[PDB]
Amino acid sequence: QRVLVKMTSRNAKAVERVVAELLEHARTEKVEVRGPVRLPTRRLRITTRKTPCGNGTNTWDTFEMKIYKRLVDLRASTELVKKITSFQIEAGVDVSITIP
Amino acid sequence: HTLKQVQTFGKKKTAIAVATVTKAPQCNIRINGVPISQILPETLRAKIMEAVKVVGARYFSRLRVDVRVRGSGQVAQAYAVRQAIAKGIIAYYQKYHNEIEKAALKDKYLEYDKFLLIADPRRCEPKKWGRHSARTRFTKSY
Amino acid sequence: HQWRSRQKIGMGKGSRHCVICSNQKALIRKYELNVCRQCFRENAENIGFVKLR
Amino acid sequence: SAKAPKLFNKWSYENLQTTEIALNDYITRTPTYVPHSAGRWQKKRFRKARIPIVERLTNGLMFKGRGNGKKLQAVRLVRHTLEIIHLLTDQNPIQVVIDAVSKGAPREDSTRVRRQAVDVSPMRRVNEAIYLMCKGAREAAFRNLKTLPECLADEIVNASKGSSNSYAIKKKDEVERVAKANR
Amino acid sequence: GKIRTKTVKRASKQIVEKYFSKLNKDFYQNKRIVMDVTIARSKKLKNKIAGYATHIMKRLARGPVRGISL
Amino acid sequence: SKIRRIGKKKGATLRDVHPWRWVKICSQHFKQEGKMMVPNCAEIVKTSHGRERAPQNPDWYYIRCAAVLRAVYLRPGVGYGGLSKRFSSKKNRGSRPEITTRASKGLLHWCCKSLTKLELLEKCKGAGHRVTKLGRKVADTIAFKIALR
Amino acid sequence: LQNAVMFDKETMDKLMKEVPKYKVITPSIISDRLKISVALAGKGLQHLCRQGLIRLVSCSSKFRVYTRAA
Amino acid sequence: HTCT
Amino acid sequence: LTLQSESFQHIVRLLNTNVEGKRKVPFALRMVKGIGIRFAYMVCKKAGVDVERRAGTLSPEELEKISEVIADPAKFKIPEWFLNRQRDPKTGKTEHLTSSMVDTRLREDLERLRKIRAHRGVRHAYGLRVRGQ
RNA sequence: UUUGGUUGAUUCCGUCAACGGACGAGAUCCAAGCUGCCCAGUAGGUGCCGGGAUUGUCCACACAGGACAGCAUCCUUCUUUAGGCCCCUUCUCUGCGGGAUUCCUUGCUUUUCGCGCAAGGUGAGAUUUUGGGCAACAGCAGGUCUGUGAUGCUCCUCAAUGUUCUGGGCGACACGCGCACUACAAUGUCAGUGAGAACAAGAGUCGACGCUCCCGCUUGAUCAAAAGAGCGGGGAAACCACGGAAUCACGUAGACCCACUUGGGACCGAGUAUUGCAAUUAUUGGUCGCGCAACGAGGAAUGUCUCGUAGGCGCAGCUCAUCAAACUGUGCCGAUUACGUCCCUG
Ligand SMILES: [K+]
Ligand SMILES: [K+]
Ligand SMILES: [K+]
Ligand SMILES: [K+]
Ligand SMILES: [K+]
Ligand SMILES: [Mg+2]
Ligand SMILES: [Mg+2]
Ligand SMILES: [Mg+2]
Ligand SMILES: [Mg+2]
Ligand code: NA
Ligand code: NA
Ligand code: NA
Ligand code: NA
Ligand code: NA
Repeated sequence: QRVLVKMTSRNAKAVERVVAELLEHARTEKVEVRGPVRLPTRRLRITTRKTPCGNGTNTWDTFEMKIYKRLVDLRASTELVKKITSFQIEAGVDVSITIP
Repeated sequence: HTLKQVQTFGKKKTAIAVATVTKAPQCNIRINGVPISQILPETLRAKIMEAVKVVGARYFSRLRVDVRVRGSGQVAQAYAVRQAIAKGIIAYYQKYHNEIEKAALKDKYLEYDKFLLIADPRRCEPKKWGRHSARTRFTKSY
Repeated sequence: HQWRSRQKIGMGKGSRHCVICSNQKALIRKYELNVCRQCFRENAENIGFVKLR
Repeated sequence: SAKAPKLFNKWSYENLQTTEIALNDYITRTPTYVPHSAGRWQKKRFRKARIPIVERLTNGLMFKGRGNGKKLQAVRLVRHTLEIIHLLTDQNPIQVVIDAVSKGAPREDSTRVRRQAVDVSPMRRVNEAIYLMCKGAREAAFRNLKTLPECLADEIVNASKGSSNSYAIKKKDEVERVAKANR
Repeated sequence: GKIRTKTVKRASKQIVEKYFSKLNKDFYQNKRIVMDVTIARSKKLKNKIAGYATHIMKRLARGPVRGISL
Repeated sequence: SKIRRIGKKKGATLRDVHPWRWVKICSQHFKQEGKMMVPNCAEIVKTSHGRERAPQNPDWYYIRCAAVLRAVYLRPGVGYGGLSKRFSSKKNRGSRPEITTRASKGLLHWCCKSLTKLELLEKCKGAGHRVTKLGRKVADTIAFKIALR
Repeated sequence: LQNAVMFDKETMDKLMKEVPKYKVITPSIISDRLKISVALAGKGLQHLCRQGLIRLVSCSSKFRVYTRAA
Repeated sequence: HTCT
Repeated sequence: LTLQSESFQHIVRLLNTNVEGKRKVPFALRMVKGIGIRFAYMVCKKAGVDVERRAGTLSPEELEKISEVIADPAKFKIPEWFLNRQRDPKTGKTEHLTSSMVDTRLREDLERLRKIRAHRGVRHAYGLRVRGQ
């Protein structure tokens, strides 16, 4: 659990792209990498009446929003790890680096 | 000196039962810690007991059965246990034994009940707006 | 002293306002949104909410 | 080894028969241990005839708004009914239940078509038989000291004997008599 | 009902016309061939297309078909 | 002979025996011994405010403490919040939908105090209570007692 | 309904005189033959079974069924 | 409130 | 299973209220106004009377022991929160009111509110509901 | 763009003064039920090695005590909120994929053919697979000027229909109507013991150097509930959490026994604590009384529903400083009847 990098976004394709090419950036140094972990996907739901004036049949409207989370474990020296993590980041994807 | 072990599973509604069958000096069946023949609902005891009573106790001679159930109420958990037990002996007999011995118990199992080896695919239906349940609608007044 | 008084206290329904139109009727407070339902439906796509089912 | 299943570990399914040749194909007698099955018996048109006879009696017991879905309670009520039947008759309880279903439904009905008499199919005969037994017992045990497990046993026994002191038999005669004069 | 629509029917005739060889009376072999030479997005359509193609081949093995024109 | 033992299977453990029978025997042992202290609050209070009437069993306090011993035995490190969950019911609210209520945590504090005074239970640091060596011995000795009986 | 609440001599003797001859014994039935409460009937039947004049057939928390010993 |  | 003693009596007279000869003792005392269930259980417990006696053998000494317990509940370690009138807005006393004295206090409260001419008093006078309904 | 068969289908086949085309249906999209790769110090298991507890030649077998497993086998079982190590990925997590196609038999099908139906088989699943979401062209003087810094004409505009403050009202009862909740009891009410779900949610982007939100463990306690207080955790697959929900079960040798009764809880009296700047027209929660309020299954009339469905039972979210008999979702027990027709309404 030496180095924890967590990525999360709103686009499954973008999240997968970042993880896959982060691994090749890791695979070019010979770090010890624990495989990516897919955390459970979370959906935020909001239900709202469609009408703006309260008339007619009571018809509703359900909106959703999905969030994908991935986890990667790296065991390497700090000045090295910053070099791996210096890659370009796709728009909409955030990356958090933590050490426990 | 040697270890014989198999792991199977069964599901009824959302309960998942995981059964481990191993060779032991004497047969024992424990469900969530408390042994069989001590489950309070006698009706549910009979349903679990029938997994061995159909093929006879001679095939469960020196086997140890350990089952753990999680989720989905009371009756649905009993049905998942009996399916994980039935799949367990069949899986155990598949190896460590000839092929003729297997498929001699399967026919007895599938003759009595299909669900003893095949999971029931039924699940709860989602609720829709404008309805009190999946099907029933709001009352009309005129 | 007496010009606002109650409004300066800042409590209850009459102290929230909509983030977009400053209205105080039928606000959505989930996830700290503070958008009225009429304005939410118009901006839901840009917020990131899509209708799948 | 394996032995033949016995209902409630006390009653045997062997040496069972139906004296009415019409209903022989619609009353099931496969051996089972308990009246709990939990199978999809309503997917096809005629698949409901394969439910064991004792289970069908169990299903009819849990009817009113209270009792909708209390299968385990119904099994307990059915279980206590059998020994009262066995004590009263000194004969296999399942045999008595088989006889009562055989003789508990009218074989000729009248329908609005001015009403004209028609016939009744085997399946409707079995279904209406069990329905009238549970309905007769349920209304007898309401606001009464008699309790239900020993209200249902008496009416099943009376129906098997064919006595008119039963809800099932009394209604069967009235339907048949009306259908005759209505044609 | 299980009627096959015009989109399914027309594509099946085209496949049989161009690739009558390599086709046989087995659904599973035909499905693999259809998946190779089709670019349809839906998997459901490709299953139906291979189903109707096998039906045509079975009729062809017995007699001529108006629309096939080999 | 229902007490004849099968090959092997020597002794018994609490998890094996019938649950109600063990509680009834354990409650009598507490009563017949007499070292357990019963507070003067054990004649007026109800088990929980969700209940409607006071307990009808004269030995209800002795029964409850035995059950509390069993729960701590099964789940070490449980606290008053957990024990209230184990003893719950549905409250009749009049012309309103019923609601579930938890047991009062005041009584469970008294029950744990009586057991601790009887050196049958000790509290883990920074957590709930667990059972001591004497408490484990007491429960198992009674369980084997029932099996032989 | 004027069911008695406490056992009285005439009913007291009738409990061991006539009841043990009955083929089926139930608290609901006994409360009818002797005009006593259902709660009283259950206690009297338990009294007879301990004596040994009747035998319990089916036992449960809510329902009990007894028959003659021989 | 009152209804009657 | 004890035989009826032939001294079994119906409508046992107690606290100017006829109390049924049948019924268990806690549910027979419930018919005396002001007692109610959950109080008759405490009354029987503090008077040394079994709750499974069914008023069949209620000897005059036991009735007198019961009647003196309810007369002064606090003398037998009944808690103050377990009582009818906790602080008596007029007198300033803690007591339990039973057996045709609760109604007298009820009409005393109604007239007290009327003289005050409070909102609760006038609504009581007109016959309307005094709560929020 | 009709007629003849068929289909939920203007879905197909055939015929044809029409031929070629566009929408809608179908497909596509989401969620379930079966499986493949990749996965772990936030999900889980398997051996051993420690440590802790109980342990029988017979004999005894509940106060009345019964029916249902283990015994040719290598050695009795449980726990580790006194725990060290070794092996793993069936169960959980999910981003792309496979898998169902009337596929295979039998019988029916306009004189053949064609389009297809019914029963069975393979199967996790066998007929739009099951639920949703989307949904054309024409309209209605349907609703909304009480959503907006959407808006035209037209009203008020400084002792105002602008704006703010104080106090009331929106809730007032002889009554009538729609929709819910609770019951009218024994298939029950009350009191104990047992096993046991999923969807979810939780704090600053103005105010006190620290916090605000959601919870756990103790103490309060030499004596009710309701609460003050200490000690901590969680930014949420790590905390609450081994998520001890309610129906449910119990050979509990429990209490009641057919009565407006321990059924039902309306109405009313008295004492307390909390939220709030403020509780009277009772905010709310808890305690003891009142139960002599109807109500014993409901006339004419009338609503919804075809498989994990109806009905029954609870939980979360939302509204929310405090209040859910409402709505939006979630799981738990779990049936009877039909597989039809055009009689009524369309
Ligand atoms: K409505
Ligand atoms: K039109
Ligand atoms: K209003
Ligand atoms: K509302
Ligand atoms: K019609
Ligand atoms: Mg035209
Ligand atoms: Mg208009
Ligand atoms: Mg009540
Ligand atoms: Mg009453
Ligand atoms: Na009854
Ligand atoms: Na109730
Ligand atoms: Na309810
Ligand atoms: Na049709
Ligand atoms: Na305007």
